[PDB]
Order: sequence, then C-alpha cells, then structure tokens
Amino acid sequence: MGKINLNQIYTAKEMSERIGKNRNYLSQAYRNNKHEILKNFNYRKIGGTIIFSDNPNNDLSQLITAKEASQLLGKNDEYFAHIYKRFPHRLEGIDHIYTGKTLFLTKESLEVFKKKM
Repeated sequence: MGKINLNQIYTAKEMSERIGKNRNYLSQAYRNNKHEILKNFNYRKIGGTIIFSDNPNNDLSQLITAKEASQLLGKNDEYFAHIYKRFPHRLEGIDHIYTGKTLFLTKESLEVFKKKM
C-alpha cells in the first residue's frame, strides 16, 4: 500500500544478480555512464550506496540513511544505528531496512518516530 516497499530494495550488486548478471554489472554501468542500460532501472544514489528496486512504483526518494535521520534529529551520527543494534524493538512500527551494510529509514518513518517520541 505504501510509497515504498522496503522488501524490494537492493544494492547494485544484489540487483545485478537478480537480473542474472555478474554482481558488478550495474556498478560498472553506473561508473561507465552506460545510460542506455541504466535508463531501464529504478535506482538512486542514497549516500554511498546506489540503491535499486525491481518495482518502478517504489519511490526511492523516500529512503534516507539512518545517519542522515540521526543528524536531522540533532543526534550523534550513530544514534539510529546504535538503537537498531542494541534495542531493535524501539524501531517496531518504524519502516527501516539494513542492506549493503547500511541502515536506512524513510522520510515518513522518521516522522512516525518523532511522534512516538
């Protein structure tokens, strides 16, 4: 039902395998400006990760790094990462995904978390 389905979010290496290519295929397409390939994918640069989805209707502009969400709340860079590792139930009901060795929230789940307090 949402603006983004976090179950359909992959790193470039994972999405490369999902389309049956060597794991470096989409990273190399991006580094080499192969736009005739890239134009067929839903992807976005999100911090240092190029993130892809196999669903064109996923709005990847909703994703934010947990680092950025921490900074937006005026907290240490590791604020959300530290909660997620030690107290994961604090993120019940707060849409998030860990992939590519990075925790991500959404702009709307950051709002949910501020309201919860």
